[PDB]
Amino acid sequence: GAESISLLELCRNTNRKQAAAKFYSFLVLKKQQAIELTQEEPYSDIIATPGPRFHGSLEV
Amino acid sequence: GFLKLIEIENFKSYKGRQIIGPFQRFTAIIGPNGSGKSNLMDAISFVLGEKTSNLRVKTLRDLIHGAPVGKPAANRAFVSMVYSEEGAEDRTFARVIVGGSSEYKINNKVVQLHEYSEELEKLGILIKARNFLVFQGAVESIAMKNPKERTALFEEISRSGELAQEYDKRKKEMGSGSLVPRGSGSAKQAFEQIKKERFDRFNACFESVATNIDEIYKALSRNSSAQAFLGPENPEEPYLDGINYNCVAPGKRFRPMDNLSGGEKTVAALALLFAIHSYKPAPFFVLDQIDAALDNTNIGKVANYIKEQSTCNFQAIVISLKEEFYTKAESLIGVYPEQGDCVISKVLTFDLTKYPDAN
Ligand SMILES: Nc1ncnc2c1ncn2[C@@H]1O[C@H](COP(=O)(O)OP(=O)(O)OP(O)(O)=S)[C@@H](O)[C@H]1O
Ligand SMILES: [Mg+2]
Repeated sequence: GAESISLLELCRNTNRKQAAAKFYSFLVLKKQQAIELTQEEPYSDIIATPGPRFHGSLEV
Repeated sequence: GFLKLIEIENFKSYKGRQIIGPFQRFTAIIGPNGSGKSNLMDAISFVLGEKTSNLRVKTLRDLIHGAPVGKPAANRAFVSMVYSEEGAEDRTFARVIVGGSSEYKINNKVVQLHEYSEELEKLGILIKARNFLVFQGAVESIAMKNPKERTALFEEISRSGELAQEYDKRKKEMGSGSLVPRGSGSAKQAFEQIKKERFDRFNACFESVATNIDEIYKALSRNSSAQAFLGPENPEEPYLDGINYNCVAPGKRFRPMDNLSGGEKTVAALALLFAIHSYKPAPFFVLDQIDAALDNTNIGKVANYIKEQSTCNFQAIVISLKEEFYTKAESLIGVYPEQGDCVISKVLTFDLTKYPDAN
């Protein structure tokens, strides 16, 4: 039910492999137009907001 | 030094101006299929003076974003590399597409391609040898190459090949090509002299690489049972024949080469690549999907070699499809597509060092 998702917040208290998978999933979800992505500058937080295509199972 | 970052503007799928990086000592480029990872490989080649023929297009203007559908977004495009060195100001090497021609710049000052390539050569970047770039689907062929093509590489890196033309001329002048070569006095001595110069140039490179490759193939496979041997087919005139390359895979018995697995061929090829580096070090390697045939054991060993080498010796920029490999990088550059008339590529950056590589 959120307006936006912070990648860094999702990855708090995860290990490297889990964090990398969450990052990769953002790339896939953006390719699928399920989300829009913003990153202010290199290595800042990556923020997702709803994209122009519906997506199921987004709570995962 | 090291590649600090790449800046790209309207090059192939990289629409608009984008900063790529900054790179860490070990950075992995990742992303879903067709998002534009290879196009980034080509941008690096491009700014390092690569020929248009090798950049998957037919003419220079086709590298401008939107050309493949007749919608070029600009009459110009560029790729720029910021090269960094401790104790030194940043140096920017840029190649700009203007009109239908390339313009070369160092710190925004126009230079001819000759001076550009000469400056990069002084950093360890050999545009011709290209010993720092391993393209997609090509790591194995480095270990299965023909012996004579391996010699051509050593002639290029060692500069002994610059002597080949004069060598052939003097060889024929002293009697080569006659039924009974009668080599007497002055013409024979002139050939022996160029022969020795060519020998000396070649061996200054080959000896260093041949005597360093065994430890690297060990440290790569991390087993004492592994061995690597580089030997000339013609010891008296190594530049005349092929360079043989044979390995004993770790923990196994000797098997020729071409018999090995894709994975074992990969490690042998990387061994050769890093042994060349020990003689004439390049600042960075760009490795496109070199982990494709590696199992998980060899992925760890290659990644660990890079990490224990990315602090001191060199920087590694890899493109990988395998989380087993790219989760060992310090940071990730993720490539993703934006919807449009043609494929639009953009990137994210993610620092993996914030997270424990454990449980
Ligand atoms: N000048 C250009 N303008 C727009 N798109 C281009 C241009 N040049 C190449 N492309 C596109 O780049 C896309 C593929 O580029 P790549 O870098 O090879 O992607 P990729 O992620 O490496 O795909 P793989 O390796 O097959 S999974 C193609 O769809 C091209 O149409
Ligand atoms: Mg690719």
